[PDB]
Amino acid sequence: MDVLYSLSKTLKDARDKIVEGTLYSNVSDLIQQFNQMIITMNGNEFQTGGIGNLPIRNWNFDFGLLGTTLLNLDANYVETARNTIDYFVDFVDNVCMDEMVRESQRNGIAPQSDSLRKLSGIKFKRINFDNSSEYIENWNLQNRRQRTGFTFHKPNIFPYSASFTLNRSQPAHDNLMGTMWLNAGSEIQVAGFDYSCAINAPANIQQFEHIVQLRRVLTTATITLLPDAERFSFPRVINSADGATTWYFNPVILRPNNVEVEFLLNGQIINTYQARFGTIIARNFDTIRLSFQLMRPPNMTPAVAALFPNAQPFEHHATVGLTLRIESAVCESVLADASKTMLANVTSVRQEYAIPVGPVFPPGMNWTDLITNYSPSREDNLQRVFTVASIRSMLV
Amino acid sequence: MDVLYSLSKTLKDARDKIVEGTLYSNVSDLIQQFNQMIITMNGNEFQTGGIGNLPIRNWNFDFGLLGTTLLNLDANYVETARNTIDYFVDFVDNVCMDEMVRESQRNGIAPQSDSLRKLSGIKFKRINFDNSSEYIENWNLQNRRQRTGFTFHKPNIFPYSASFTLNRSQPAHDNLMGTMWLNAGSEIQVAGFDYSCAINAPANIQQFEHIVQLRRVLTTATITLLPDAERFSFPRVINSADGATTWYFNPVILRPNNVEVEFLLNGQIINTYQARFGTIIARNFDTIRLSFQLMRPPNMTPAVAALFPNAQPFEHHATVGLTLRIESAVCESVLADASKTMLANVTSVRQEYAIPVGPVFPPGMNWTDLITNYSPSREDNLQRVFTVASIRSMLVK
Amino acid sequence: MDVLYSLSKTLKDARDKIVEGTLYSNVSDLIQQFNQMIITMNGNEFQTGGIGNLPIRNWNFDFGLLGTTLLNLDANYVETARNTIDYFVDFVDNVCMDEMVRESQRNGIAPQSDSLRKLSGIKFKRINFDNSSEYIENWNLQNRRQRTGFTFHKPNIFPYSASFTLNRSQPAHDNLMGTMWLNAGSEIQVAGFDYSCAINAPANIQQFEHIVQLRRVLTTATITLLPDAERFSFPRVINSADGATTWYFNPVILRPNNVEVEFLLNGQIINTYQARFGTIIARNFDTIRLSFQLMRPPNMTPAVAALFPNAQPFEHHATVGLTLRIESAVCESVLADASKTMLANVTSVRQEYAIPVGPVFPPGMNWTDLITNYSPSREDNLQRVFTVASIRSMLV
Amino acid sequence: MDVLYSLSKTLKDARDKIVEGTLYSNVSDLIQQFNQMIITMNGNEFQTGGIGNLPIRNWNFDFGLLGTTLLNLDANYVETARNTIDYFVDFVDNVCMDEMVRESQRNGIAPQSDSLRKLSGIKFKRINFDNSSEYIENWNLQNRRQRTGFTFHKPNIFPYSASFTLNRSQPAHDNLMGTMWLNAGSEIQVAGFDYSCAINAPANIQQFEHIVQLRRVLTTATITLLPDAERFSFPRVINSADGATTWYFNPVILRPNNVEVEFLLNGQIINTYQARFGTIIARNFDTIRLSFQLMRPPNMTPAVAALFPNAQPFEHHATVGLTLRIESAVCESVLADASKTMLANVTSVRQEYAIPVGPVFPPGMNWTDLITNYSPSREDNLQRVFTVASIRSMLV
Amino acid sequence: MDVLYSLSKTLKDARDKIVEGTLYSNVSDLIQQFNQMIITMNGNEFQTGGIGNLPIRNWNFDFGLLGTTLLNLDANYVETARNTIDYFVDFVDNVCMDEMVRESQRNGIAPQSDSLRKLSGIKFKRINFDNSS
Amino acid sequence: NLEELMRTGDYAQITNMLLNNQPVALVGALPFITDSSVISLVAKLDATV
Ligand SMILES: [Cl-]
Ligand SMILES: [Zn+2]
Ligand SMILES: [Zn+2]
Ligand SMILES: [Zn+2]
Ligand SMILES: [Zn+2]
Ligand SMILES: [Zn+2]
Ligand SMILES: [Zn+2]
Repeated sequence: MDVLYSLSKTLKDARDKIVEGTLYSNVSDLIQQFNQMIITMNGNEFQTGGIGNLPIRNWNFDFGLLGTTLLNLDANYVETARNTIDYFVDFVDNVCMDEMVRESQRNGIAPQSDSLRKLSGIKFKRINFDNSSEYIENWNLQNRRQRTGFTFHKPNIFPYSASFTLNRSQPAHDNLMGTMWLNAGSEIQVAGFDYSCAINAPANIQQFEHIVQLRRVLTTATITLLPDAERFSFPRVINSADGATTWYFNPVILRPNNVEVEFLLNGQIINTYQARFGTIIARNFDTIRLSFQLMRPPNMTPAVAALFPNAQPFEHHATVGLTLRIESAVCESVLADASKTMLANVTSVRQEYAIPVGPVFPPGMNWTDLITNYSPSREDNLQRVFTVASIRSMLV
Repeated sequence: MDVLYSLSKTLKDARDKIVEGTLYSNVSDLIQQFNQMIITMNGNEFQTGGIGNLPIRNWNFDFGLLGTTLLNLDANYVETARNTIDYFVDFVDNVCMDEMVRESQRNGIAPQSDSLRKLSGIKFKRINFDNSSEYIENWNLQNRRQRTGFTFHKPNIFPYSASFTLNRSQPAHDNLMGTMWLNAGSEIQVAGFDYSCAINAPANIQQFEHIVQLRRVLTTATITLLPDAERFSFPRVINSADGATTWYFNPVILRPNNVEVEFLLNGQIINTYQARFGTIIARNFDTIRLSFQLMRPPNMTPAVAALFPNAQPFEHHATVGLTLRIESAVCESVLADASKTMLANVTSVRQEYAIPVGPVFPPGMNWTDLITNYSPSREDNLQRVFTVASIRSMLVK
Repeated sequence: MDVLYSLSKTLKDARDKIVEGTLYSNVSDLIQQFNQMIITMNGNEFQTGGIGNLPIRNWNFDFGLLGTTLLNLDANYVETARNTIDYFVDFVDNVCMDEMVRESQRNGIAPQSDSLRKLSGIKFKRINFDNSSEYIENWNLQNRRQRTGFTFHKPNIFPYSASFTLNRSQPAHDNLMGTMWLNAGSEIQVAGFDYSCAINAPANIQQFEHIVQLRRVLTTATITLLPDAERFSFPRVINSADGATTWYFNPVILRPNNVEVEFLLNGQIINTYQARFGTIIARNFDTIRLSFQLMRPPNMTPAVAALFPNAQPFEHHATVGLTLRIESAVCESVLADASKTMLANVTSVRQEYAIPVGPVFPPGMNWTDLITNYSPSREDNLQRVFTVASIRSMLV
Repeated sequence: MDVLYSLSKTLKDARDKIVEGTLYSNVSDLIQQFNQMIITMNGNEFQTGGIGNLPIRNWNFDFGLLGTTLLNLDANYVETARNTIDYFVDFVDNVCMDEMVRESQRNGIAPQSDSLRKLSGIKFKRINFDNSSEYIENWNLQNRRQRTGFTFHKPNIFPYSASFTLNRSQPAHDNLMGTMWLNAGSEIQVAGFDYSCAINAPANIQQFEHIVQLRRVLTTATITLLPDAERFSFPRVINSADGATTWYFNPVILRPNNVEVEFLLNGQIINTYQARFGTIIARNFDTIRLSFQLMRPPNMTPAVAALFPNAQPFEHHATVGLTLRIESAVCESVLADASKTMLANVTSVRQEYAIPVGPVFPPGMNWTDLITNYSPSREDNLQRVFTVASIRSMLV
Repeated sequence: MDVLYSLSKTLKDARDKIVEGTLYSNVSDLIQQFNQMIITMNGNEFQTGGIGNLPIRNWNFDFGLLGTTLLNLDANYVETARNTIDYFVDFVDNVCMDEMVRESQRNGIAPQSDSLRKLSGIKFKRINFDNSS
Repeated sequence: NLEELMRTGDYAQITNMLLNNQPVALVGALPFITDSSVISLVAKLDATV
């Protein structure tokens, strides 16, 4: 992985820096690294595999070195360099694609393609140089048993789930007390609804609690908290738990009461925010507990008092909502996010070449199933393929 | 860690092998290692212990080398060696205690005490020699990220949980169907009870299922399975789920039917044992599924028929048990077990000096809390402190 | 076997002792042994696998010798040694796996795999050095016909058997006298029951006797005796002997009377323990004879007398228990036990690669069937596979 | 002892390392130590036996040295070494047996057999080399008067005792309040019973206490505590305290209330656990105090309310149990445990040769008597014989 | 114990025999033994412990040899000997008291106090002489 | 590597391989004899050096 990244970075630097008219002093070290790569790769035969519809490809290296004796680079130098750079870029891209479409259960972090396994030999260690990208840096740190993390903007940590829980219900679904929620990507919307508006509740308060257990620990997380869940703030016709019938939801939104958002690690309250909205910081957590209360307004104007009678029928159902958006975070493990393209690249490569379903990832690299069952083997394979995808993205 | 282990190993070898009358050829390499340690540590100041009641100890090293001109070790040589060894052993004990009482949320695998941080410098790496103990070997493998392995006799993998599930119930608690279990240490005792003895069941079969999710993967596990659960085979008065009332459990034990033990990894069947009792092998698993049936005996003697009427009241309640005991296993992560004293040593040192609760471990090193939420950071800190505890046990114990 | 063990122990010592910063004097002898192994193994072609799903693997040795350092080993030395150590460890693990999955009715103590058969040649005897492990020591002793010894904590010597014997019975199963026992692993739990509570028995004594024939001779055995058998102290519905009907058991536990444990060897009484509970020592035996008595209490309180009428019906049945636990022992033969992982390792290797059932061991390496019919051929094969399993455990 | 252990260790290393084909570099130091042992033992006459049925044996040492000019050991060298090794091993085994069967009251730590007393001379210290075993290490620490330590898996610290105490009793034994316990090895099962179910208790609570005094201080002890005593959870007929009559116990199990296990040293509370079950750690203690409560369920279902009437007769007797199991511990003194075999070895040697009962140990080496009256003299003699037994176990 | 007894015996013999006017032939062997004791004890630091209310005491030995070359002992000789003997007797009494108040369940025959354990070393074996009590 | 063999002075591996006819490649700047004789090839003199 280090050698593959070094090949990709050398080729990227060659493309960026070997430009007509540039002083050779601007590329001297780059040309030295490029010649080292040529020497190390020369005389070696490589094969990129026939997995799926990806064609079998054979690669030979018999290239000459680049000049090192000009004061400024000229057109001949650039063309000669480009002839080699195109071949090397094609080889690196094919190796990356071959590695991205393979998975293993016993050792998912080790190289899978024979090309990368060959490149992991000692004779290719010479190619290795600056490993500065976030993914390769994390790879090296994690190989060193060192604490390293990936920074995600809008991390895709919550598997998609639109569901509800009815703590009080009946076959006619006209006096319901419960919670509705959507946990999608980096977003949680929850809404506790009471059809009676806590008319017969102790102290006229109904308590709702929503626990979201994150599959990985998030650190230094910036989170926007808002006091309403617009997703559950309009009339709906919702299927029953068994799908036998459909019930009616007619929310009237009240301010949530006693809003306590706890961010917990190993069952211990790490962060707590009471009646706080806007930007909050969850420094280190693996669970989010949102507790809120529907409080019957002690005083109601005649229009308000008409919505909440003393008994049934209840045509207006009192709802209190919370919205929690994770804008940024840091995770020990790799995750899909709105900013990076690793998941998209891996899925695209797997789809384009009709890669069959393997024993690790779900079919089609579906992220909901992946993050729902984020097992250690899945984590290893996903980090491997994501690092390879970034390496390929340096060139393709 | 490897330097601290090497110090402890050198000191233990010195205590064991530097004895009166022994040939110098028996200790020549050991004497060279000891003198290398003396040279490396000489001229260095160390400080251990500023947390809890652990006293601040300052350590200086200015020791002469052991001689090499002898052919057989005599009394004076051994006494001087013993003096130096005693000082070094006290230093290593204090360093180990200081390291065992500290924890980090970020790099818990890294050294926490300043003495071990100092020992992590290049100049002390010369002290490093044979790393043959199981814990240090696993430490070195994990540093290179190779496949680690810890062998546990009766691994403590199940947090304590004595609970029950009622699949059929009602407020009089006189017609109940469900399961009660104890998962403790390396043992799972489960029992499915039916108060009606499956009189109205679909073909007189009542199916009971128990899923136990291990917090770490176990490999090469020897497991004893016994048909009966002696823990849930006597009269009991059991609190209701809400604690509002208490119900009565008067079990009569019938052998379980269609016993099926399933050992699964990542929700995939690895091992399956059907009607098999005694010793079984679970090669690789993280989940156990025990599915067993209460089958109404088609033919009953007059007493047995009197036990189970056609309708309520049900005075005798049919129960089918199962007992599972992990005798030995292999886990890539450290665990408390019946044979080792690493958890006991760490807890003892933490309690002795009144170490305040840290941000990593539960309040008091409670193992149920630790294994219930065995997080990667907790795993790193636990492995670090357990390795230090073993290093200390080489000398202090 | 000795050569394979020596390879594994040389590799283990290399991994443990060849560490950065160590004095070369700390490894001089180890380095000499390692270089001797390299010399002896170089130029030899080995093959492993080809049975079940164990892959066919070809091994070649073309390694150079480990060098020398004036004072201390450095990182370069450790990496160079570790490459060779890794290859050799892979080879040794594969050879051990190949040997563990094979068996032979004839000459089950001899090597079965081609790699181990080749390793038994004269040329490889150079590699042989210190044989200090318990299993290799016993292997060498057995090859010389010396007295072997394996120390087991909680030896797995009793095949599972939950059975009962009715010395007095009738189709209604309301007046029964007999014994019910469980012999599982290292535990015997016996219980003698009389429904009439020895009302008509001579002297109001009912004699119960249980005999357990160990399939191997146990020596230096520590045994725990406890008066009661908790496993048979609760009411239970038990199938009939032929399975036609079920009968009822309703124990009321009484102290066993005139307890006598006889540990016998070849029909001769070696140890006798009368009314002794707790820790006892059985120095040499192959048979356990537990003789106890239900003695009707001559004096009873009204509640006690209510349970034991002069005649039928008998609703509370007098049971006297006895629990025996072999905590540790010594056996001349290999057995499974709660402290070792040899049986687990062999079974795991056989299951992982789906080894078809052979002519020696029972399917699945089931210990109950194996110990029930522990033939000398089975003993030889099991000792071989267990020794190879320990050799592999040194490295894996 | 150190000389005897060194003889045994040299012989064991000779057996393990002097093997065909091994480099002389692997045994050079061992061969030097072996020749030193031959030189030291030559010309010395020893006599063992003469006690019980142990035969008197005379030992003469006139042996030649082993060669030192070989590069790899061959068959001739191995047989020449093995003759001497066999004679020396027989001598060491006989010396160990002679020492294991003798005991003294005043100076039981010192050697008892004339052979070991002769070996305790200065001239034999030349034989002394590596003392690495746990028991010899503790022996040397004790001789230096340093702190000693023995690790025990399931230490046999509790002498067998199945007893009960009745805090409320009548001649008819129908309204009984008390507690019954078994202490055995590393196990303590206790059960407090109230026949009236604490209906007349002040707060409907009955307090039960159990104090167990350990004869030695245990440190770094890992204990498993469980809330039920299966041993006392089934109906049984129990003799009276004087044996005059018998009473009936019909347990119905309720969870124990306000469980408090205290581990005390010299009457000071070292560890305390309230309502804590599972694995706990007792760092240093010599006494265990288990205090639990039977709380009458304030709310009862009709069946439960039927179990417990307001007044007599009391047919179902409320019971609350605790189970305590020491899985591992460290003790400064030697104890029998489940994993080791020194007690078994000493008892076996004493039994096989019909050693008459001495003035120190109880007849038959019975462990319950030994641990009940574990006096300092008995501790000295037991440490001596256990160290000798381990030394013998190295070879036999 | 034998070294402590020999210290006490040497001091008692010195107190009884080193008297003004006595012939040196009456004390020659005693003077040799006393000088041997001084040489052996010189330069050694001892501590009698603080068990109970027994005070912690530190003992340093730096004493010149008792003289030879007198036909009959004079007053100066007896005075110097008395000074040295007084210090040594105080040390021996304190060591005996420190040892008398200690005990061990096991190895109770061995010395308990640090002073007597130090005196049990090989280097002090030179002090040992007649054990007649 | 012939340079490493020269520097160490340990000829155990090379001697063992040459005695046992183990295929090997000696690497290093080496002078060579140019032989144009077919009879030399038939005599196999290249294997005697
Ligand atoms: Cl156990
Ligand atoms: Zn954005
Ligand atoms: Zn619904
Ligand atoms: Zn055990
Ligand atoms: Zn309930
Ligand atoms: Zn029958
Ligand atoms: Zn009584």
